[PDB]
Amino acid sequence: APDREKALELAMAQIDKNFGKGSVMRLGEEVRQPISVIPTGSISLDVALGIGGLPRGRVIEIYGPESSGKTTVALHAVANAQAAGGIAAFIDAEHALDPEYAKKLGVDTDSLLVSQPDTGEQALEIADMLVRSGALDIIVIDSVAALVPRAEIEGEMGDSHVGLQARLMSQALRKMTGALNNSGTTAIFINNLRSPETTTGGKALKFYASVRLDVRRIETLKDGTDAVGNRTRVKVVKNKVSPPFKQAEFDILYGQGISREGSLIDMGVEHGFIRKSGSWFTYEGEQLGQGKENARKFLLENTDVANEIEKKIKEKLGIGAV
Repeated sequence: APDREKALELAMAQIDKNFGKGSVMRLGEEVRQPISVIPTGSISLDVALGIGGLPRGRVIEIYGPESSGKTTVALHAVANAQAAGGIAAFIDAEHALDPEYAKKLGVDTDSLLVSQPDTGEQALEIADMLVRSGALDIIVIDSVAALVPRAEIEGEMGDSHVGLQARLMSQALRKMTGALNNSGTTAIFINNLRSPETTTGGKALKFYASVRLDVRRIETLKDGTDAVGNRTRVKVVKNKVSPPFKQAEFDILYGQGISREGSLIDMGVEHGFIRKSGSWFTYEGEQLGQGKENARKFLLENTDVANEIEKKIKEKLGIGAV
């Protein structure tokens, strides 16, 4: 009577229906559920997600050490959502945001909503109120660690030494998520790994997020013998709308955001559109230059190339079909 694949597909189906799509899936699976997404500003990270970017109406945690690029991604995500005529809101509690860099990544600052809360409670509550207005495409909370409870921001004591901040974020996500789904607003929580969890309240975030990114800094782009930028690496540790555990890498130059040409050169190579013999890069017989940089330059300048590549690369994988 037993046919494992028959008995298995049935199980899996019941599981997905009991808890949602993505409750369980084969890793080698190829999701054909083109959810609505927000381009991460990183082609590789957009493929790594399996859907083309951050899914909408979802909680997204972007954790990592300081300076790893978490914010840059976040900002790009906002820019892209704005271009699709979406409205964005930034719950600030670090007071770090630089709007100039913001615009450079293509963000329309003047039209951005910014709030700088008085307490963790407030910050989340202000965020929730905005969310259920269903007018937001995306909303970014700058620091999860900064959502310190009002009982601690105040002179409160060495007595009620509780786990307060943690449940402060648990009850907050418990009610915000639902709204977020109706609203279709993507919530990106920026988590700075520097309290006993990923930054105190990221203990629930681990369970409430449909997607979790592990941003990390891995290299320092040099070109010759000097500073040009840093290569970041992201790992999709959690993905409830596509097979998780995928990885992506991209360059972010000083004062610049995620380098397009960089991505192009990277993804072109592995995908054999751009042949990279040792040192020297070449595209369709054309001389790109030796050293990832000269290639980035070459591309940055010969915009007609690098556009056919983007094309070629965009085709092979897929950008908008269904």
